[PDB]
Amino acid sequence: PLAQSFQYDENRTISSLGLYFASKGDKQSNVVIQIRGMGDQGYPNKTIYAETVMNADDIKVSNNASAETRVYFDDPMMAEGGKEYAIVIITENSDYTMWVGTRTKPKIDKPNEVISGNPYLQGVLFSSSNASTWTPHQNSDLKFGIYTSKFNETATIEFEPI
Amino acid sequence: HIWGRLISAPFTEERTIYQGQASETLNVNPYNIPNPLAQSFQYDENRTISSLGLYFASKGDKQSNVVIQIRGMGDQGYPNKTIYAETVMNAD
Amino acid sequence: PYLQGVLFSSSNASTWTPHQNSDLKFGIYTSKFNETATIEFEPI
Repeated sequence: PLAQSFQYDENRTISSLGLYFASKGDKQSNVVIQIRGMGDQGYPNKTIYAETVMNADDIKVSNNASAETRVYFDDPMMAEGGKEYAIVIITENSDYTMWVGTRTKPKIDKPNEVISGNPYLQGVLFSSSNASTWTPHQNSDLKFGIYTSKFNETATIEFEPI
Repeated sequence: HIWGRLISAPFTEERTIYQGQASETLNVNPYNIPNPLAQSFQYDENRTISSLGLYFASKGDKQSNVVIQIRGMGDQGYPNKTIYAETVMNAD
Repeated sequence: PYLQGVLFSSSNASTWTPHQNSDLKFGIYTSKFNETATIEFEPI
C-alpha cells in the first residue's frame, strides 16, 4: 500500500480526490481508497476518516499520466486547519501501478526537463508492506489533486420526461 | 547610554555531552536543493541545559539566518511537534 | 559516534528519516547557578 500526506492552512471541506493510475488489473479487481490521520510523529495512524471502493472500470489509466480518475466519498471529509492528513491506497491485487514524481528525474512527457525541487514540499510519499509500518520517500510524491467544495443556496434535480 | 560587563556570572557551564568525531558534510535541507536535520539526546538525571554547541561547514549570505529548536521525543523514538526552545541565529 | 542518539533528516520537519550510523558533531552545556551575580558599568 502507498500513501501521501497533505495539510491545509484553514478549515476546508474536501469533497473529492484526484489520482493518476499507470495501469490496472482485470475487470473484477478493485482498489480501496482511504483517508487516514497523521500522528504526532509525522506518520499515518490507524484512524480512518473516509473509505470508498473503486472498481476496475472506474479506474482510468494512461501511458502519459493524462487520465484522471476522480474518487468520491459518501460523507465529506472535513479537514481542520493545521492538521496533517494522509491519503491511503490499498489493494490486494499485484497488478496496480501509479505515477509518482521524483526529484532530479526527467518528466514523462518532457524528458528534456527534470524535476528540480521537491514535487510537493509539504507532503511525503509512503510505502508499506502491511499498511501499518510506513517507509517514507522524502524525494518523491504522488501525482494527485485534492478538490474542496463550497455549498450554495439551493439544489435542483430534473427527471427525464416519463 | 553606557555599556556594562557581567563580572560575577550567575552560573558556570560545563560540557557534559560532546560528540567530536566528524567525517562528512550533510546539507541541512538535502531533499530540496535545486538540481531540516535533527539529533536526539538524553540525560540520566535532571539537568539545566544552558547552551548548545554546533559546527557548520559553510553558511549563506549576510541576510540568511538559521532557526535552532529543541523539540521533544515521542514514545516511538521520533521527534514530535512540541517545541520547548527556539532562537534565530544570524549569518554573522 | 554517539550511541544514545540518532541523526535525522526531513523534507518538511514532520516525517523524519533516521540515519542510524551517523550523528552530528555537537556539544551540550549544562549550568549550575551560584549565590549572587554582579554587573559593572563603564565609568561616567
